[PDB]
Amino acid sequence: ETREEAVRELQEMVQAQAASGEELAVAVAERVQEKDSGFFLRFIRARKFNVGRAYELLRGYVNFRLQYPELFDSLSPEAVRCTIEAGYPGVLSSRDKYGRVVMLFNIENWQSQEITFDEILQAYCFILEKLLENEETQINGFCIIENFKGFTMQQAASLRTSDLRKMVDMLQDSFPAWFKAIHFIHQPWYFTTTYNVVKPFLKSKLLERVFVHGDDLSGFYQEIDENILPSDFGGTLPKYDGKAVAEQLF
Ligand SMILES: CC1=C(/C=C/C(C)=C\C=C/C(C)=C/C=O)C(C)(C)CCC1
Repeated sequence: ETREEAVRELQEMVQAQAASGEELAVAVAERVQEKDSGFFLRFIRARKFNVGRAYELLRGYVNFRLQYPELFDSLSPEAVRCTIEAGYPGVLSSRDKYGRVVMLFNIENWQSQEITFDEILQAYCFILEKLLENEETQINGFCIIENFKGFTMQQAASLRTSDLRKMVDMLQDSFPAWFKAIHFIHQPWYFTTTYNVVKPFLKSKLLERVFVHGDDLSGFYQEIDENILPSDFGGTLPKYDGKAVAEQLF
């Protein structure tokens, strides 16, 4: 069958490229040796069975793990569960009109000293790994809704550029085939500085996927159905509770 052959070919390419000794190629081979066929199919299907292109995606996925080992080295599924239970980030039970998974983040009362930026990116990665087991999601991908209504100057001033860059690379290196859009709502005037800091690190393809809505959600609701969003993201569903998602994943 085509799938098993495609997976085999990808594996062969991984080995062939590693044989050159090129640093990244060698790391890919080492980092995927425990993976099942399902893992390789995510990349293959995301690139319409084009093996070389699937391999290019795989390189970025591994590169992210090489550059940010602190996110992966001592990952504890139990600790990640607690982060998710606390609502960071969230996940909608329904897909949007594009058939995408919708992820959520509400910065209001986020306290970086209780739940770190890194801990939240670990939760993103943990969730995405699970979600990407699903074959429709492997094609449709996901989006992110950021409610910045409660973004304080204190939070703004404390955001580390290195952390913002880590998030950029998560979307641009680890998950570019699947990250489709990010929608910022209710952001304050000083969001402009924060955006300006990240801008130089964004490829043009990624910039095209960033939307900033302020207080006018008319266009936002054309994209994400109001009737599938929690009340704290402008929707008609109950206030987002991380416990439900947590129980579904674990
Ligand atoms: C503008 C913009 C970004 C900004 C993200 C910021 C501003 C905050 C992220 C969330 C935080 C604060 C999470 C805390 O745990 C990205 C997504 C990096 C890249 C695309 C453009």
